[PDB]
Amino acid sequence: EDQVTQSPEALRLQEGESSSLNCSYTVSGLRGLFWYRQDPGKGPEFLFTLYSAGEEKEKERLKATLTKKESFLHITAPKPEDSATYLCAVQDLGTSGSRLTFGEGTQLTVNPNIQNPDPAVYQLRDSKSSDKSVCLFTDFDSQTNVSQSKDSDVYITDKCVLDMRSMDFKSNSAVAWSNKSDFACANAFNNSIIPEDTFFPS
Amino acid sequence: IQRTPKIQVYSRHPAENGKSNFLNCYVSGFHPSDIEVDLLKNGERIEKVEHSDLSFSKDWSFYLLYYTEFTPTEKDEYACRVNHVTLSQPKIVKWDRDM
Amino acid sequence: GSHSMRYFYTAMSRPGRGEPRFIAVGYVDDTQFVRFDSDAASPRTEPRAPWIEQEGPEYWDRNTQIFKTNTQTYRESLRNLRGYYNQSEAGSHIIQRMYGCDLGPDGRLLRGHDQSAYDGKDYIALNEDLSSWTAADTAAQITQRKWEAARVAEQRRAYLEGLCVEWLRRYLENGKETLQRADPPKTHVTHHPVSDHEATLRCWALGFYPAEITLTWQRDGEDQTQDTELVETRPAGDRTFQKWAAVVVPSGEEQRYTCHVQHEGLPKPLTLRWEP
Amino acid sequence: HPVGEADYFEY
Amino acid sequence: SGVTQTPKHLITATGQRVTLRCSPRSGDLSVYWYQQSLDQGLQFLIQYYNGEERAKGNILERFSAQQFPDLHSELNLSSLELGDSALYFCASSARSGELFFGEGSRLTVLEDLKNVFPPEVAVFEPSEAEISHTQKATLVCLATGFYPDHVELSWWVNGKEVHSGVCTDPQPLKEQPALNDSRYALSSRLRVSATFWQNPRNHFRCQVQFYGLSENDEWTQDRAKPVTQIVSAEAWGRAD
Ligand SMILES: [Cl-]
Ligand SMILES: [Cl-]
Ligand code: NA
Ligand code: NA
Ligand code: NA
Repeated sequence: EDQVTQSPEALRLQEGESSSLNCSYTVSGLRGLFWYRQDPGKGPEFLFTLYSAGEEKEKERLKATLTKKESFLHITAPKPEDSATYLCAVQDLGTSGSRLTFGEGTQLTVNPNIQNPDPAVYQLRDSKSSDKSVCLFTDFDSQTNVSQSKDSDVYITDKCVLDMRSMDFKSNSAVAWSNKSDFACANAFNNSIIPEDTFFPS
Repeated sequence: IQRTPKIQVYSRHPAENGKSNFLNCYVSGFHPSDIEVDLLKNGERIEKVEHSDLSFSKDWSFYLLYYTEFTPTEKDEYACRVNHVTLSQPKIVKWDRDM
Repeated sequence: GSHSMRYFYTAMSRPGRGEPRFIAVGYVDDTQFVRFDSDAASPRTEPRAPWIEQEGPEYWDRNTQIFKTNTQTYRESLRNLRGYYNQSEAGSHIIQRMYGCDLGPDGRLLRGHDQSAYDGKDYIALNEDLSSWTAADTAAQITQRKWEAARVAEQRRAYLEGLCVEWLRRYLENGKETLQRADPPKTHVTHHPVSDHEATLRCWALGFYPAEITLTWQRDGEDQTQDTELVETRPAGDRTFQKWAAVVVPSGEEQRYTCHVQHEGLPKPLTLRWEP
Repeated sequence: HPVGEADYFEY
Repeated sequence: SGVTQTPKHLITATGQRVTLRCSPRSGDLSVYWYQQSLDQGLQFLIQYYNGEERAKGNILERFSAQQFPDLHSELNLSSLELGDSALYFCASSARSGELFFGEGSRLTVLEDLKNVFPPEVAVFEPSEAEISHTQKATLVCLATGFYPDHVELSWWVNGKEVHSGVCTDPQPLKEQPALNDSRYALSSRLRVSATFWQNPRNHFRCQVQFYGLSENDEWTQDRAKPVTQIVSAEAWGRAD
């Protein structure tokens, strides 16, 4: 009889684009509703608790509100660091103890803004081997998506944002390598829509 | 700390000489909860006697109803024997058709 | 108000190292509808009114699991309490608790209750505001700080304003032919002679529900509490109540005296007399 | 329906 | 948080038994056990208050737990199946009612431990073309052929772990996607200024912590027992 329904299960926001996370609940009597934040690998992190409809809790870009049927977690101007899973749980008055009935969560990914894109593919040689090599697609804008290879002998990682906070710089990059040598970096990301201005050195 | 029980012996329906009924013994106003209540037919223990569940009043004193289905006769004498920690010996309260 | 729902808990320790007993009874007005007794091999919550029987086995498990948990916690509490008052295991002690909601003359919550007693005396009580507590002594203040740190008051308010009220309204509808149908008292006056102070007049009220009734003897001058024997309201067993008030002493005559019955089941308060 | 006792609900 | 869980990682075989340890927050007297099955929510298993069992969720008969008088808990999972592979979380409740969770315990149950492999780690030095075009230098680390998925990749610059300018893939790649028991690969990037990479005194190491088979099982094979271990690869700054 204790059911917690979270929507959407997946949330794909652009950096700065505010969104509202829904948590529907059925309980005999509400003891309290909880919002947890969960990073991959780690344990749910306590955010705040709402007991009555009209109660509001605010911790940075997160604001939570309560009704007799649901709870909303409003995210204002999200940043890539807000990317995580947001968990909703409830404590029942009609049961014993402080146990929580969890919702399945809202997996959030905040697409970062890219200030000055400089799309380029570079070849990186191994620190030990001379033959062994990797292809790096880097400095592409927030709208370029890296496609997978149908070649089982080519590995293409997904996009990844690194923060050089010392220079207030953010950068996207994906890696490609092949089991067989004579692997061309100019063709390494041939399967994806690559920017017409992508830089390919000699 | 200890309160003496109030005992009332009476019938669920008016006293019908010959037709079937219920014999009630209502103990109230006592503390602690442990009490002995026995319904009697002519000085002997009535065989089959049920009771309500232990509950209490605003003053925390306990109350119970002990009861059995009986058929009253002219020459039938009925009584309730109650024993509490507050009582030295059990108290027999005879059933009166007028109380 | 108009209607109420109450739960009565009785937690009692056993003579020595014996396992304590936990009992709970639930009431809606004067009708008992549930019970739990921890003293059984496998204790289960049981129906006691015919209208609570329609409730699913989910309702009964919720009840049973709350009372099976209370059994374990009230045991810890009984030990905490004998520690406060520096009592040994030798004696037996009782924690009593009364909690519930009163619905309004309309049917919205009038006020909520949560009172506890230790060995038949008030110990801790939730105040009318459902936010603060009234502790009786320094030991009940140890319980208050425990209950403030555990946010007990807030969780009572949520229960009493919500859950308690919803379920009372639920039971009120399911049992409206019993709980919302006021039974008027079957009234009669009997004559019990004695020659010397002369005879005795007994005014009965029988088979009435709810328990609230008022019986007075008016020889005119008014209600006269001094020469009247008012026996307290008693249950008949069929979920109905009984009560009588008597007078002795015509000091005048038995026909001068008239009985007055006040009850909800009556369109107007009765004027009863002895009919020879 | 009775109220459930949460954790640390003891006298 | 304050709750501590051990082991953080466990790789065992089907039919075996495992014991998960939990210490509640200092001051908390209760322990709650939760299971988080891969791409599924937290499910209540069992709760203990002051060494005594209280509430019971859908904990299997095969599973057993208890809370010790020092308040710590142990959750034992016997006759292990592949489906018992999940994240096991313990939580301790505050006096005010909120639960606080530990890091969790990730159990991977396998039919046989023969397909368990440690990673090979390689560091790929920045492109000279990248240095000349951007004035930045990105080192790429590749952890490959590891099974199962339990890996923690860290970057160590001059003996100190770095978090700035780095991003490691959240999920590893199946090298042979159809295998179902496919070995994995994981990439990471560390970007530094061309200047930082330019002075040769600067040393860069890619650390990969593998959580393998340790102690719990026997190893009846040729190659070295794929034990829990750190595998690393390094590079030094180039004057160029
Ligand atoms: Cl959805
Ligand atoms: Cl429970
Ligand atoms: Na979705
Ligand atoms: Na006794
Ligand atoms: Na360990």
